[PDB]
Amino acid sequence: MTDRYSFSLTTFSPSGKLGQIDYALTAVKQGVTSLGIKATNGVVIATEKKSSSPLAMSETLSKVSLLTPDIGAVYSGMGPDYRVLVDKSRKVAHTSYKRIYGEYPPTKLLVSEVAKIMQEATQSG
Amino acid sequence: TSIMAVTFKDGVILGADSRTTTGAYIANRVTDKLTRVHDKIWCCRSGSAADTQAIADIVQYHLELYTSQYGTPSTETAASVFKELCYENKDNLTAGIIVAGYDDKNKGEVYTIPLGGSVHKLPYAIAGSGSTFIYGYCDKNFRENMSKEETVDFIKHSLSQAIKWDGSSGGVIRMVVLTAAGVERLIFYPDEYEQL
Amino acid sequence: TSIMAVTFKDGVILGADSRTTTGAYIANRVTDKLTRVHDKIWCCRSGSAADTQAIADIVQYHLELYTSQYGTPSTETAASVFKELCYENKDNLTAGIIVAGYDDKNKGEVYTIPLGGSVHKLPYAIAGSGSTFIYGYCDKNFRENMSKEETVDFIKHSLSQAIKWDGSSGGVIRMVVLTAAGVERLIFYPDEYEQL
Amino acid sequence: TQQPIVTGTSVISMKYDNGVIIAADNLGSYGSLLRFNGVERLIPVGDNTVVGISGDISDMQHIERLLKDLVTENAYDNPLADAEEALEPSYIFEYLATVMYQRRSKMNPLWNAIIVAGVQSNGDQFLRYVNLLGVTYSSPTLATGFGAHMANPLLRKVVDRESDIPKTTVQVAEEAIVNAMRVLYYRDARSSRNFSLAIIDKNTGLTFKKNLQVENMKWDFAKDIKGYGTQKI
Amino acid sequence: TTTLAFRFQGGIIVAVDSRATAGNWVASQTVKKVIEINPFLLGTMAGGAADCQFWETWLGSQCRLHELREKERISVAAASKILSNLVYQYKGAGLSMGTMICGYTRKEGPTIYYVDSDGTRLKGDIFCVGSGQTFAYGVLDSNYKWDLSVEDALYLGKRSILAAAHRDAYSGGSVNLYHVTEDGWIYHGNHDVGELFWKVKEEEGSFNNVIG
Amino acid sequence: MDIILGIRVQDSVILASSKAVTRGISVLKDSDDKTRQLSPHTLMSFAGEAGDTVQFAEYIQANIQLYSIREDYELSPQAVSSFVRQELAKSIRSRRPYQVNVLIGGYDKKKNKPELYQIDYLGTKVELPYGAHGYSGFYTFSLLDHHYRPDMTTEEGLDLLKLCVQELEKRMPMDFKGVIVKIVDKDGIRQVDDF
Amino acid sequence: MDIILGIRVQDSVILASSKAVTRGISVLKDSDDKTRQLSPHTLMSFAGEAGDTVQFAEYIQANIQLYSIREDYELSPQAVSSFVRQELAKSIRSRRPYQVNVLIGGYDKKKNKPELYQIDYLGTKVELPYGAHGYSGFYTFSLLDHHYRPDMTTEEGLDLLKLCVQELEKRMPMDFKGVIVKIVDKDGIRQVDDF
Amino acid sequence: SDPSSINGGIVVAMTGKDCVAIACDLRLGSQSLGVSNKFEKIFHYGHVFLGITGLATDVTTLNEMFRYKTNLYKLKEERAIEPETFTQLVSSSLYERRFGPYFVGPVVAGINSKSGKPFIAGFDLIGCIDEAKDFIVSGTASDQLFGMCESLYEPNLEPEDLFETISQALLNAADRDALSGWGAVVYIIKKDEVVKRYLKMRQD
Amino acid sequence: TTIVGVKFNNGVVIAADTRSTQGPIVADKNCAKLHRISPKIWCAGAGTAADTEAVTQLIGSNIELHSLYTSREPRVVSALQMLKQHLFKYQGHIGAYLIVAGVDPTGSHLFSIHADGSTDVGYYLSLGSGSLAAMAVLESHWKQDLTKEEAIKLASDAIQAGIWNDLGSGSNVDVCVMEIGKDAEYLRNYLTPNVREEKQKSYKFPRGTTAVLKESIVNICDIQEE
Amino acid sequence: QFNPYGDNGGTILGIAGEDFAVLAGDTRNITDYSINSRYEPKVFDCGDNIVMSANGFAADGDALVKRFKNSVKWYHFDHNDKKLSINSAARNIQHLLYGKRFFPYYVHTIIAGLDEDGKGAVYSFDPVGSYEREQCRAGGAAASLIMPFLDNQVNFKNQYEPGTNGKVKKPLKYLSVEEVIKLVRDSFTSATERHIQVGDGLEILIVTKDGVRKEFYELKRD
Ligand SMILES: [Mg+2]
Ligand SMILES: [Mg+2]
Ligand SMILES: [Mg+2]
Ligand SMILES: [Mg+2]
Ligand SMILES: [Mg+2]
Repeated sequence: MTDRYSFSLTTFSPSGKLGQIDYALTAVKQGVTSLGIKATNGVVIATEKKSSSPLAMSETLSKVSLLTPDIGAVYSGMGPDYRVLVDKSRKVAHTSYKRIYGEYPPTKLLVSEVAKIMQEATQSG
Repeated sequence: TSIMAVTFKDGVILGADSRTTTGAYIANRVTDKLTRVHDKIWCCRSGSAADTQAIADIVQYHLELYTSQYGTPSTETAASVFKELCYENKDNLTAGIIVAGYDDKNKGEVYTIPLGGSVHKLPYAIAGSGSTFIYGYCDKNFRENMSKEETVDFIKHSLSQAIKWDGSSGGVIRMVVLTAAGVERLIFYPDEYEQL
Repeated sequence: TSIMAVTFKDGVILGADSRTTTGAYIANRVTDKLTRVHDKIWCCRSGSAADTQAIADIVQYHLELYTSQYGTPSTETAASVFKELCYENKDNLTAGIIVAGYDDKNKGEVYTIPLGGSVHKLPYAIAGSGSTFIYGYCDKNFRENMSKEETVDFIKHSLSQAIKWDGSSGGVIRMVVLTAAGVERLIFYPDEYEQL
Repeated sequence: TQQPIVTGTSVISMKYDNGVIIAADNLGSYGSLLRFNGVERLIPVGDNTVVGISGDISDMQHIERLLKDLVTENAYDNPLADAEEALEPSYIFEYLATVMYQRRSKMNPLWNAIIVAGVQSNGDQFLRYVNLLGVTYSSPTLATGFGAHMANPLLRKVVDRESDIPKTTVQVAEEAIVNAMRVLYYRDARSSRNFSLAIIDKNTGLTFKKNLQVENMKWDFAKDIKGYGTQKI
Repeated sequence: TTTLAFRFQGGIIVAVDSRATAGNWVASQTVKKVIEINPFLLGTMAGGAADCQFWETWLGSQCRLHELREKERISVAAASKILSNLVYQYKGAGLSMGTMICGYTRKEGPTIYYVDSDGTRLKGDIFCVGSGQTFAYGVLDSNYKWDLSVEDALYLGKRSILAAAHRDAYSGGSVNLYHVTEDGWIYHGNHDVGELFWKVKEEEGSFNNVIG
Repeated sequence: MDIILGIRVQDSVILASSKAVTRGISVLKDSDDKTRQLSPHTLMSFAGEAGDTVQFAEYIQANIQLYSIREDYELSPQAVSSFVRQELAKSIRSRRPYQVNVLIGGYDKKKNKPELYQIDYLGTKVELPYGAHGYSGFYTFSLLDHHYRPDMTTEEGLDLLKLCVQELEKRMPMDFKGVIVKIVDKDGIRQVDDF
Repeated sequence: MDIILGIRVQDSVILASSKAVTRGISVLKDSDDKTRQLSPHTLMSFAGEAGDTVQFAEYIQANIQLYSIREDYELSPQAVSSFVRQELAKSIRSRRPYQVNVLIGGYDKKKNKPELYQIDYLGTKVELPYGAHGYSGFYTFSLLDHHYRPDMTTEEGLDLLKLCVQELEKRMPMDFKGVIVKIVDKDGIRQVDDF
Repeated sequence: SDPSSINGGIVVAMTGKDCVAIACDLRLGSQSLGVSNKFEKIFHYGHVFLGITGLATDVTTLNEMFRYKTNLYKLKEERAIEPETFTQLVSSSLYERRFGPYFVGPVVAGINSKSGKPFIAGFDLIGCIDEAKDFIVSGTASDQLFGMCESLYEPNLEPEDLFETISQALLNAADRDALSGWGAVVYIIKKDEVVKRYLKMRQD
Repeated sequence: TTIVGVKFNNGVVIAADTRSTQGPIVADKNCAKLHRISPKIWCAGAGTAADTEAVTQLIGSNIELHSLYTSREPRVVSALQMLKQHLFKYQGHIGAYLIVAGVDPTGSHLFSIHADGSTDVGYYLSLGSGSLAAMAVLESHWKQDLTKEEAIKLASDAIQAGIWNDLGSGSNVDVCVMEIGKDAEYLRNYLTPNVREEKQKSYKFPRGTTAVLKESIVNICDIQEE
Repeated sequence: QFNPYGDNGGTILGIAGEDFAVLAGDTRNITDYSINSRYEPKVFDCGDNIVMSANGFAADGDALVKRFKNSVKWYHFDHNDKKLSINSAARNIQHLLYGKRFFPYYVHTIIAGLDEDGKGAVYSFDPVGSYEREQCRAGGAAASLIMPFLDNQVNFKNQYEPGTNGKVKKPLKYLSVEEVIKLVRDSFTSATERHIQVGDGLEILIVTKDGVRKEFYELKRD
């Protein structure tokens, strides 16, 4: 065994394109529409609960997730990828910030941490 | 601490006092020293409370995972898991555990695991600081294949004496009965056992 | 060492094992631990053999000189002399002595003098390393005003258990009976008391 | 220098409007072995003083003999031995305190903590403490060993300062002492259920109560307590 | 502690600091570290405060008994030896003493004996004792001459204690000065180190490392 | 080893270091140079446990020389002293700490100023007009506190240094076999061969 | 104290003793005379624990002076050294022993011979052509073993002694501040004031 | 031997009306030997001030560490760290060395730039936060400082009155400590001006 | 330190004194010893104050992540299990002695935990140097089926016993009440029986009393434009 | 092993005025974290207008005070009822203390009274008998908390006259008995706040030419 894939699976093509990122964006394009609007005294994020079956209880599937008491997230694309990112985002808000400064991270810095995780899946082996 | 487990005709009964001391201060006078590691496999704990709780929790985890894969474990198997933890970590543990359980095939069984982490299968076992004072009494009064009522009386009288002489023992006498019929908890208060 | 003295209807009986150890080696397996300090005042010795022999010899001297001047000493007086030596020299002694005697006025009396040199008058007393294992048994089985035969059985059974569990105790069970009728020595061998 | 062998635990006491109360259990421990169950640790001196002693029992028995000898000696060539020249609690304490401090100064202490409780000739309450170091102090409530940690907080709720003493009756004081003895029995591993209690009152004199027991104990709640965290059965 | 005594043309200068400490805690800044044994003899306090106080007062009593019996002033040699012989009897018991016994007689002239609790008795010209002794020695050794004037000798002793008081954490408070003549010692005042430091810094130009 | 002294005057830093190397009973050497040139205008003297002193000094020297080559530039005395402090501060919580106390005498060519840094084995750094390690300060600081001026010439610094050494030779129980004296200024490092 | 040396030549005994008195950190004195004249032709040098050295030496001196007055006679060096040995041999099993080592240099007027006795604090006596206490012998004995002759003059003894002191000053870690040298011969005791 | 009293020194902080004050002595020593009279123990990162007593190598190391961390904080947050946030950072940083601690007694002082609220805090060597309303003390003369502050302090002192109170608290505490003194600095901190004053004191 | 926990009818109450000490010196006179693990799980700490704070925040942090992961409100048994396994691993070196109390969907709970990792269950508990004084009160006045008001009274009385009788305890009583089906109410400084009396004298100095060598403005602002 | 010594806590304070002297002490007696007594007198009138306190180990403290009181009694017997002057008492206490040099009274002793010119006097002793006349001296547990405050408020240390900026010291003006008592009370109130062994009560003995007067004040009991 051992993970023997220690090389990048995303690489530059002759045209300068990073194929796997483009294809990931194509998967996002197929995803259900979600949106966000910023007001003077608040922000709203919204999406459609596209229920896969009427027998499914769509309340048990949360597309909009609390990351911190003052930060929320919504997505478009692959649900399972989102779910694990929410787990990582929640944890990193504690490990790389709250356990250091005794307060929750500002939005931009939590976004920065999530972004870093997504960047690494674009370069790591 | 005064703890014991006694096999009898219908199975096995575990007994214990309820006193936990920090020096001469009684930090808990209503301690439950009879610990469930499986439905019909229990143990009596003596020594470091931290150690015996940690060990018991790990055993309960092991037997839960055992049960999910291989079905109900034997009392011998439970004793083996206790022994493995006690023997391999003997340098860092202060634990004296009596394991008691009921199978339908094997019926009531008692295993004692003293400080070193050795295992000894016995008809009955006594342990804890208070046990020293009742070696004579227990040896003279134990019989094999006693009734439930006789075994309750034997444990009640034994632990009564252990409590009487050992300052580290006291409070209520707790008992857990393990038979085919199920699991029964008993409790006996000072006003009852002190007049025996 | 396992020693005890028990008052009964007709007087008092002293009991002892016969084992003297140097570490795990039995230096003497037929020791006489029942020592005469006066005609009907004897003692059981535990602790340093040198110390308890030295103390007993001094007491015997004191009571001999007492008798020449004031007539027969009481058991209380003998206990007081033992206590005086044990208390005043507590820093340099390791002695646990049980004093037992028969008066006609007071009948059978038992005094125990533990390590510190305190005195405690009791109906019966147990001492020595083996005594720890029979606190439960003795407390449950002792009755006041027993017969000679019952008291012999009580001591025989008690010391049997003490010997069984204590490695420092063993050999024969010696007994000395103190009554109005006189002084009677008894001995009981392993083949007798081990099957009890 | 020695070590205590056979020991007695807490002695507790307090002042009330007309006198003092003192109490101590009847146990003589041998380490963790509850060896002797009929030890009297309150020793009356005359009809006006009770000396309560904890710690080494062999030293207690020695002190008991000193106090007995003190009474004999005081009566010598003393026509008023049972009147104006009787032993006062203050005389008995000062003597003991002298002995204790002398013994610690020879590096051979009497391994005890002592409370002398009594009523003086003029009716004044006497309550003072002395221990193996020769340390002495007085307070409306006094307790030794575990009693100091558990009895005093309870007894101080009744008499918190000097001005609370005249407001405290003998019934309230005894009730507080008896409750404290129960609490000590719950929580001191070297205590016993059996104890003695002595009241020294300026009107009714010395009342010495033997063979008292801790009663009205709460244990029923123990039946519901299971495991040490997650266990339900 | 910092104590010194030195012999010169005009007799003896004795200079001491005033600080007593228990660990890091400054117990006193007003300690009298010169013991006035009698009007003609002085002793310095270092090591144990009680040992020095007690036994040098006792020495004063012995000196007084000597001159009553012999009808003559005791020599510094004899006085110092009474103290050294006494403390030598106690050797091992744990006395702590480092003192200079200072006097000026006809037969001896100005004389200083270093007496010490392990039994040492040394005659000498310059002695320094205490936690700040090394600092005071520096100033003493580089400026000492036999032909110092009483005024300059007094200042040198003062300046040497100041040097120690500045650098040694356990020295300070104030400086006590004495001048021992044949007709007896003369006290030359108590000088607060705080005020003395700034005064000396300005007038002397020393301690440029310190901002004032 | 034993005595190391430093004094920063108007235009230079002077380091004086004892010549004795004693291994218990015998004085094995009386001409030991307890110093290393870290860069053309930076000198470090050292004292402490045997072996560790030279090992540390040469390790520092190698690192500063490496920096000098990589950047084609001489680090300021302040920068060098900070690097050294960190190495010792790192060392004090190691498995086996460097038991080494140092003085760093450097001439800053940018600021045209001499600079003396005192650093003990714990990584305790202070910039001083004059400094020492061990017991050396106990004997010499009262003299330096008295005579020192910030506008002293190199010759006056050497004279004050001689007085300090004389006091050491008088009151110190150990024979440290004199001192090697080195001057650090705008022209670099040189040794005073008669002292 | 520290270094005490002795050498017995043709017609005299020469004792060399260091001048330093060190109390831990500081050298308190550099002119200390570690010797006592016991009788006109007997000199004793000493070294050991502070206080006890002088106390013992003066005690011995007082006793020999007392004997001299009582009998109107000077005890032989051998007799004096035996008395001293017994005092130290008695002392070693006392509650608090004298921690004092001595050399006794005497000229026997009856035999017309110089005599040197070495006695340590245990009461270990030996008569020697040359001796020492402490570490002094470790540095000097190889030189004395080589150059010593029983027919040496006093001047040759002093020259050999100078070589011994020079070797001590070179290899010894401690500064003992030179030595006071005294000569014991038929005319009595005298001090060499330039050494 | 005791690492917290090898070098000596003290820090004290106090709150006043719309202001805080933090002060320290200037001594660095090697036990009895005075080594430096210019060893300042108060540092600042933006408008947040940090005093540190104890082992001097750790004082320097922690200053460099918190400069390091507050610089990165500022680059990422795009704003200066606040006293409340920095206090948590100090606590976190100290506790990460729970079983090999820095032998220090840090003291934080500052005014929150948004609320204007005066803030002080103290720590033990392993990170426990003491957030007092009145005053914080630290160092080898902390007992003396507690005594001075407890009697001299009163709430809502004006900046120039607070200066006298904290100065006298430091000075007289230091003069009863062998290992403190050799100069002193007092910072008077207001929302957008900070004044630094060196005090004249005895030099023994 | 005196900390107690008392079970009652429909929940649990914890209380603590507010004195933190360094040897015989009082470091803080109004210390907060009641720590929040989660909104309705609180605990009180005795022993090493940094350890009690750190272990509470760590487990509290992990409890929060666990709550988010499982979409369930945190349980006291989870906090207990995580605390004890952490403390056991460090073999008593983390000197945290805690009384853990709270309400969750399972009900109301009260546990004690020692630094070595041993835990206990009870209706009333006390920890710290003033625990014997507190337990004396609890053993004297505790009964089954206490009301909320009775439990708060008993808990605070037990802390007072510590405040007055234990030198390690003092100042104020903090309380937190956790009732089933309600928000946990944290009552900071519930009792204040130790306010210092007015001083005899004002020690405000005349301005210019202190001698000053130098003054300077400290630049706290960043590098300026232009 | 038997430890013959203990620590009963307590804090005492002696201040000498111009024609008066006060010796104050808290009334709390402790061992470890327990209170033995909230009112156990620690400052004693020893006769001849001398007040005394021996703070630290209370058994040694009581023994010393008892022996000094006895010494006053015998001084009267042996020297025709002569009044024992405060300086003579001080020297006598040195000998009492130094008599046990190798097994000391584990106490810090302070006595207060008037000298033979009627001026206020305070003497301070270490455990083995070294002593000095002082103007101001705190002893015991919270001595380190109190002394710096007294340096500042009694001796006006570090206080200079406004406008001069360090050039002119604040002049050392004499304090009245009412002023001293204020500083004593504030010293103990502050000590009570920050030291766990200080509290319960404060007893002050004031000595004047008229004799010895007592004042008691409540302190916080936590
Ligand atoms: Mg373990
Ligand atoms: Mg029991
Ligand atoms: Mg100083
Ligand atoms: Mg200072
Ligand atoms: Mg207090």
